Amino acid sequence: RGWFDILDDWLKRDRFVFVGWSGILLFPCAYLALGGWLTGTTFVTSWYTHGLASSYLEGCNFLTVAVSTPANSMGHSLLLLWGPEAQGDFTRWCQLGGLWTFIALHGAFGLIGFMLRQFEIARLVGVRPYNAIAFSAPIAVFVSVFLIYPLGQSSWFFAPSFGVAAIFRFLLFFQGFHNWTLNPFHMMGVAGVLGGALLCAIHGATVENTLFQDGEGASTFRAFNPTQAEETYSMVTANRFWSQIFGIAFSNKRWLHFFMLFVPVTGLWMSAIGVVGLALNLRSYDFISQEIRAAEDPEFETFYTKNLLLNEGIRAWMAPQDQPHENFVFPEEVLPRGNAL
Amino acid sequence: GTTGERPFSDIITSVRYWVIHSITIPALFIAGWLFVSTGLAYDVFGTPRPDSYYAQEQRSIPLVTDRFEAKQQVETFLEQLK
Amino acid sequence: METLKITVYIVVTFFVLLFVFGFLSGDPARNPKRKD
Amino acid sequence: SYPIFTVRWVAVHTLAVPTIFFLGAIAAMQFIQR
Amino acid sequence: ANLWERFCNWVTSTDNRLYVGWFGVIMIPTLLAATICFVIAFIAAPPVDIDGIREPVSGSLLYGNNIITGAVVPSSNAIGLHFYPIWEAASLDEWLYNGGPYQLIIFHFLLGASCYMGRQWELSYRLGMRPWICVAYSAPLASAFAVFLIYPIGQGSFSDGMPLGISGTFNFMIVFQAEHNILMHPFHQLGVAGVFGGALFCAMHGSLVTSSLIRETTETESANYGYKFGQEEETYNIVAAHGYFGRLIFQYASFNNSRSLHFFLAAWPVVGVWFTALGISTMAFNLNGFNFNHSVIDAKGNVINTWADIINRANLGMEVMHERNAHNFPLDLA
Amino acid sequence: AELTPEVLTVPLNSEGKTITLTEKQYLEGKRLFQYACASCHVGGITKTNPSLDLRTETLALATPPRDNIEGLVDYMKNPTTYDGEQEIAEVHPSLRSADIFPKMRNLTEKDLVAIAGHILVEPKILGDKWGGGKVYY
Amino acid sequence: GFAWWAGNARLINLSGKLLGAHVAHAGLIVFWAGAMTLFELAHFIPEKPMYEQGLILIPHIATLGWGVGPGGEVVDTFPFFVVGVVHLISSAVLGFGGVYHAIRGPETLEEYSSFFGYDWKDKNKMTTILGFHLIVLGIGALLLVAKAMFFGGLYDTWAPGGGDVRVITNPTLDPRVIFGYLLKSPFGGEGWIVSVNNLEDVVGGHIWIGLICIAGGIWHILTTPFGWARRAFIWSGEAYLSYSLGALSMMGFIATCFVWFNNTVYPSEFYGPTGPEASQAQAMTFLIRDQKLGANVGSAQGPTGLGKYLMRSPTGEIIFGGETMRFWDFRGPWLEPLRGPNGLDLNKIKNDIQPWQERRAAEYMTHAPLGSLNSVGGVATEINSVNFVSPRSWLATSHFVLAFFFLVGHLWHAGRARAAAAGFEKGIDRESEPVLSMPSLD
Ligand code: CLA
Ligand code: CLA
Ligand code: CLA
Ligand code: CLA
Ligand SMILES: CC1=C(/C=C/C(C)=C/C=C/C(C)=C/C=C/C=C(C)/C=C/C=C(C)/C=C/C2=C(C)CCCC2(C)C)C(C)(C)CCC1
Ligand SMILES: CC1=C(/C=C/C(C)=C/C=C/C(C)=C/C=C/C=C(C)/C=C/C=C(C)/C=C/C2=C(C)CCCC2(C)C)C(C)(C)CCC1
Ligand SMILES: CC1=C(/C=C/C(C)=C/C=C/C(C)=C/C=C/C=C(C)/C=C/C=C(C)/C=C/C2=C(C)CCCC2(C)C)C(C)(C)CCC1
Ligand SMILES: [Cl-]
Ligand SMILES: [Cl-]
Ligand SMILES: [Fe+2]
Repeated sequence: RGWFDILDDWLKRDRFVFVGWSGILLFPCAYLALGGWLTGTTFVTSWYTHGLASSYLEGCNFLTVAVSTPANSMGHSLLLLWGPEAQGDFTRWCQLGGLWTFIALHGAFGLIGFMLRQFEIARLVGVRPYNAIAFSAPIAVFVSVFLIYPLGQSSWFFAPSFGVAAIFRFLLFFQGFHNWTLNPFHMMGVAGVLGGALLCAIHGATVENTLFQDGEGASTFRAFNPTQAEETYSMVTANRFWSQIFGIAFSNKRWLHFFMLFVPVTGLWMSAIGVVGLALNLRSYDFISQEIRAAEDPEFETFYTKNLLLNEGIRAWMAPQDQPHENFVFPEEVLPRGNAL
Repeated sequence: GTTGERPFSDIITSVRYWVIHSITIPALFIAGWLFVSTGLAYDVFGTPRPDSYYAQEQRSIPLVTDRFEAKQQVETFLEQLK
Repeated sequence: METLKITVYIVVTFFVLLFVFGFLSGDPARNPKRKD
Repeated sequence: SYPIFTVRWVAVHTLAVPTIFFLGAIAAMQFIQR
Repeated sequence: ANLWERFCNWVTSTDNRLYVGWFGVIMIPTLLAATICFVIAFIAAPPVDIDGIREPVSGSLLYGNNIITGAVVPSSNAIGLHFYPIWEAASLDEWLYNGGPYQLIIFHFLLGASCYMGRQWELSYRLGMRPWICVAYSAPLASAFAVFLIYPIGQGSFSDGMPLGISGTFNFMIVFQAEHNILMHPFHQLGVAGVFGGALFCAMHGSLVTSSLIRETTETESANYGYKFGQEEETYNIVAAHGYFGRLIFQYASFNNSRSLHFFLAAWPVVGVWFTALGISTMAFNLNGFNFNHSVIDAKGNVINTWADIINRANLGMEVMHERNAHNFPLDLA
Repeated sequence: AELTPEVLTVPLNSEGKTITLTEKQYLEGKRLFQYACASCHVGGITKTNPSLDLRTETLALATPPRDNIEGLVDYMKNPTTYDGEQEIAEVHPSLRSADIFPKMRNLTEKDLVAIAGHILVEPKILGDKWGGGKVYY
Repeated sequence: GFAWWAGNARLINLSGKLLGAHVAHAGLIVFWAGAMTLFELAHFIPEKPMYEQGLILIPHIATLGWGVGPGGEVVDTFPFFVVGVVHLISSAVLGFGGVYHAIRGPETLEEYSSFFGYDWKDKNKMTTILGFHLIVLGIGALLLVAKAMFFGGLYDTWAPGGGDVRVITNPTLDPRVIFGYLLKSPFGGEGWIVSVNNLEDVVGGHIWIGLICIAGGIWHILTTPFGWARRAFIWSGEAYLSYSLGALSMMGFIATCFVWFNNTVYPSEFYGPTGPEASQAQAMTFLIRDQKLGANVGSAQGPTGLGKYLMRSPTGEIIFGGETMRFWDFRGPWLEPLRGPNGLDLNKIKNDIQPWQERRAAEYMTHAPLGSLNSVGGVATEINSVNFVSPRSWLATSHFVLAFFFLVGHLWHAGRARAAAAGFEKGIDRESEPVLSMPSLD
């Protein structure tokens, strides 16, 4: 019982906010990632990295403020406050985009801290660590979108910027440039997310409409005791219902709740993989057979060809302002446009 | 079902709580206000005031285009406003 | 086309009539507890 | 018989104190004119 | 015991492997009609002049499509909101060119799915259950009504309803953004919170219950065999689950009432998807997402771009390219 | 950059005389332009005849030249076609036709100068965006 | 046994408190109608069209013929003030009776007086209350007839010379016309009752409905439900609410489409143009412009091979080209002078378009019902400048939303009424679980 165990004792005391050894990593990094986002969105511009205003101080609202990414000219610099770019000057650090790397990196170690917290609390309390496991999907998404993606590109400039509309722009960038809706790894993530939300709603509704009558009140919430041993709803009646409505139904409450872990977690893992491909412009952009036919046969048209015209629109109309460092000058006459518009 | 800290509902309905925080809460608000009303927020963070995004006859963005000369590039743009 | 239009009109009327009269045939009473 | 200053106390003010400051800063901003 | 009461008794029978019901009497035929027509059209329908400009779009597999690009194509803009049954066409050839099958499918489907909702009410009553599962399913149902019926009504043509195909869906949602800025609409943002949050809470609930399963098996067995269908005892320890999640956050951010927990599970995505269905339904009447284009300007009056202006640039590229032959005048008002 | 008197200085007539608007006049003209003109001329284009814009170079080539306060104030009272060959008061807002265009009823002589001034100043601030259309949004 | 968040359900069997809840809530509706109208008047500038000013109640009064004259121009704002003030005043009286009955009056009425008291399961008393309210509604519908026929008339967008307040001397009574509307298809070119395009049919239909509602009111006072009705329905307060919820939901959807398509009882003069109208006006605008420049609009082939300005509808009518082909069912007072038996008449187009028609088309094209939530007018890609959202979009969207939630409420309360009536709305009896007494499906 030396100093290490006495410190262990203190880190793991039962208090309103559990700390633990994971708290040493989690709490500073989560607080700094969050505080950096609030600081930059209230006070810091994107004028020198992006040519954009991006703070409340400048006139932006909650939907348009962001902490934007560094200039493309920074490459993948860590942009340390003490590094060769900012050289200790806080002001220049902010104007060069140092708060982006600040938030991303502290966020990454924050997520590690949070997942270590999940392991720590599960071991102390005595449960299996499946909540930590499930949280691997949020982590995979974060590192593939916010770190791997920009590391295969030219710079951090092309990572998502931390803002509402900045993220909307990121969605639209991926359509025009990567044709990301066509990517089967995204489609699996879409089915995982929409699949989870369905499972969430259908299971909650089912439980709430197969309840046993365990009190006399019209509010059925009171008739539950957390220490009761008995199930609070009829799996048997739920099973019959869905068997006769839908054809099949859950019969194993363990499989049911495992499946609810499995579906959204697998979806997110799948989308992460596709984004890793897009790090390298390894896109599912085209179907070759379609393009060969369409080039030869001007009367052949599909929703596939129609959407690529839209992509081409997006690229040429947004690129000069979205990539200011490229100095794209597109004369009016070269912009793709359909009739009249 | 408690870990020993004082209940929040007990604290915020207490006279002592509100004697302290009727001062601290408005003082911080006033502090934050002054950070902006004085201009300090601009100088600290480097954020352009409404008259210093461009030079008068300039419609070019002062985009950083060098990694290790970036600091000096920004400074050069800023001096082009005087 | 008129033969078809006629057929479909008859089929729909039939199933709609089944629906309305089915629910008028003491449907409140078709439940497991209180029948009335 | 409660303690005043706790780990809970700190987590609360770590969040609450910068919040009020930032709210005052953002309130002031609604009066900035171009 | 007369012929009619026996039919009534079979229609509403709880002994049928699949419950029929009075709602089922309308649901089964309308769903069979939509399903058969969809399958046949997806495979073999000839190209369809969706936008009324005599520029047919090939949708089916036999005409050079794969699963991803295939679609049953919306009916012609020349038709607008007119009713186009088979018997209004001079021939099936004409009906196929103008997109007749789309109307047949979406109308039979919207009917059958509406009766599916009521079928869910109906069997709950026959079984002695509480009645509101159908309320949960009205969130997806309303979303299908929005993209197949409401949006066509407001824009005046079923040719602007959502196509029945993967890539056609993406076309629909790209064109929608260009014309309504749906991303900057708060009801779509609530939909995202509904489906992201519902995916979250699905994983949370599933991981917390899975985390607190009572040891009932060996390590050579699936843990799932520790639960037997219809056992009376709960299969996990909710107080351990509460004890873990309350420490992961803090005590009062964790449920210990399983009834309020599952009601919450049901309500979050349902309400979020009601709002996003209401988003589509109100953008049908052109009350569009926030517009902050050129909202920030400097002391002289220069525009200072924000991310919303960048959004606007992408929206423009989508606008000017979509239905590239179908506009003769400079505003695309519908 | 700011709204300096040089950018608020615009041509008064064709003789070359100049007038220096105030910031007050510029902002009042912008609000009046929005009130009475923007539904068709947002951003210096013309939604119902896109071949004619409010760009300075276009106004200069109108008959009656309209790149000056005077020509604009006269246009607001008695609009003509671009070659000046016919009066179009009956299809274009004007004081002469304020009976059929009621938003022109409560416009004073000084309001006309303010609207004219905004139209002449704004391309100096916005450049090509003024009258350029959606390419430049 | 209800929680605070379902607290109004505690009123189901307190007829006196429930009465105060209703009357107080009616005070709120009347208050809003009064305060909103005075708000709109304080903000009203008569030089601008109503639809540039965010007005939804002033257009409802103008449409009844008050305060306007030829062409929709406002001549006198005093009728607006009166309508607002009187509503405002009357909410105080409803407020007074509502709070009195909810707080101070007899909690239940059935002991105080056997006439005002009611049991939800009393099918005779219930149909009598329904009968009274039907008679009231019938009177209401006849007050619209009184106004149109005997007290000044209604605004007629179709009147000769740009629209005007006109007295209705010959309302349509022919039931083939009145009920023929109920049997029109809701699809395009038919439009069910939304297609009503003249005031004679509007007024005559309200004669009919007033008589039918009074007829039906007397019927339900004098009868009780036949046994087939007794067996088809649930007879409870919540069940009755659920029936009304479906009814209002249905009515809200209908009203949504009414304000979106109909330009007769929602004159475009007051509400702005319809979507279809504005889109037709654009094609008209550039047809006019190009023909003045010398273009032969009849013979101009557009890029697709269809006419650039003019083409045929699927049944042959000459209609505007481009994407507005979808809107050819549109009919409007500014456009109809150009229509001949085969649709738009090329000889009228070449020779007979008037400046007022040029003006109107230009106005409506630039006031199309498109705009952002923060009220920037136009397509979503438009820059800030024009502060505008059509009253038609505001009214359509709001009432679509309300109609949706009331269908949800219908389903909620209908399902709960059914289950409460059969006795299992609080859940499954563990000792008598129905499924456990059924044979398994396999
Ligand atoms: C004529 C209309 C009407 C009437 C009289 C009732 C009456 C009733 N309802 Mg029903 N209901 C309706 C419409 C109606 N409802 C609709 C349209 C819906 C669908 C949304 C529902 C959904 C519904 C549910 C889910 C439940 C009821 C319940 C009840 C009972 C208790 C209600 C209570 O105490 O609420 C108390 C009131 C509140 C808690 C306030 C609600 C606040 C709302 C949600 C926010 C609205 C604000 C709005 C969006 C604007 C925002 C701006 C901001 C400044 C606030 C009561 C008999 C309960 C029941 O079954 O009892 C038997 C119940 O559980 N209702
Ligand atoms: C239009 C909305 C509306 C209306 C009319 C009512 C009406 C009523 N409610 Mg419900 N209720 C509502 C919304 C509404 N409620 C909402 C939104 C909620 C969710 C929070 C509830 C939750 C709720 C509960 C939990 C209960 C009720 C109950 C009641 C009844 C008795 C309340 C009582 O004793 O007051 C006592 C309150 C006071 C004495 C405080 C003063 C209230 C006054 C009247 C304020 C109005 C001032 C106004 C400016 C007066 C103008 C004066 C002028 C007319 C002369 C009453 C009929 C109770 C009930 O059913 O009884 C069995 C009950 O238990 N309500
Ligand atoms: C539909 C709503 C409604 C209903 C059903 C009732 C029903 C009742 N009220 Mg309440 N009351 C109401 C609204 C309502 N009241 C309003 C709006 C007010 C505010 C003025 C009051 C104020 C009030 C008081 C102060 C008292 C009652 C009492 C009573 C009871 C006896 C009434 C009686 O014998 O008078 C019989 C009828 C008359 C004496 C005269 C009726 C002639 C009326 C006024 C003309 C018709 C009005 C017209 C149809 C609509 C308005 C016109 C407008 C559109 C311009 C009864 C249970 C009494 C009670 O409960 O005591 C225990 C009691 O003391 N009421
Ligand atoms: C608010 C209005 C209202 C309400 C709630 C009621 C309610 C009732 N009436 Mg009354 N009724 C009313 C107005 C009203 N009535 C009026 C104005 C009249 C005069 C014409 C009548 C004449 C009347 C008669 C003659 C009878 C009733 C009866 C009944 C009971 C059974 C109703 C029933 O089964 O309908 C459910 C409807 C059906 C079973 C038939 C469905 C047919 C409809 C039209 C299909 C259309 C569907 C379609 C989607 C709608 C679009 C429009 C359509 C025209 C195309 C019930 C208590 C019965 C009773 O017991 O009397 C004592 C009865 O025999 N009512
Ligand atoms: C970065 C950095 C740092 C740090 C910092 C920090 C840590 C910060 C913090 C900060 C913070 C911490 C902030 C805060 C803020 C907040 C706010 C700003 C809030 C707001 C909110 C609101 C607005 C809300 C409201 C609402 C609504 C709207 C609705 C509902 C209701 C409510 C109420 C919720 C340092 C120093 C290291 C240095 C380096 C850099
Ligand atoms: C029961 C209850 C409730 C409810 C309530 C209610 C709903 C009430 C209402 C009430 C009402 C509803 C009220 C009203 C009022 C009104 C009044 C009081 C009025 C007055 C008026 C005036 C005074 C006027 C004046 C004028 C004139 C004459 C002219 C012009 C100018 C002016 C406007 C100034 C609550 C929820 C709370 C809770 C529980 C209980
Ligand atoms: C005013 C007017 C008019 C007229 C109108 C009228 C004449 C109308 C009527 C209407 C009516 C005449 C209506 C009716 C309706 C009905 C309904 C809405 C129904 C309902 C039904 C139901 C809901 C049922 C249900 C059921 C079944 C099916 C089975 C069993 C169970 C129960 C009973 C639940 C016109 C347009 C000329 C013009 C303008 C103005
Ligand atoms: Cl397209
Ligand atoms: Cl067009
Ligand atoms: Fe569960």
